[PDB]
Amino acid sequence: FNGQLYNKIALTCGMIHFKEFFNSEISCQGLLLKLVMQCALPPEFYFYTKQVIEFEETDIRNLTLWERTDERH
DNA sequence: ACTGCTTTCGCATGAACCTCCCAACTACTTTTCCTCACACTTGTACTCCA
Repeated sequence: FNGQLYNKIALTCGMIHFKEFFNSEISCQGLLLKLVMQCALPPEFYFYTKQVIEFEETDIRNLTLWERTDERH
């Protein structure tokens, strides 16, 4: 609950370095094809979101998977 | 004097206790595991007042 699945991933990418050995590349195209069909919206929002993504993004691709072995906070 | 008062004795073989523990199911602890949002600063935003 409430990022307990997420904070362990943050503790997992940090303790064992999934970063800098593997590819921490979240294929966001394979994620939002679901979210179109979850609530049955027209497929323009698949690309309407994409340019909102590609406007506000450091390094256009690759929403970064995060690593944390730093502390428990 | 004499009673009561004893004392051995028996047709032959076959055979014919009790308290505490371990019960049964209740309840009220143990044995260390994981999972984090909380205190003061500080840096960065968009105001300020001289």
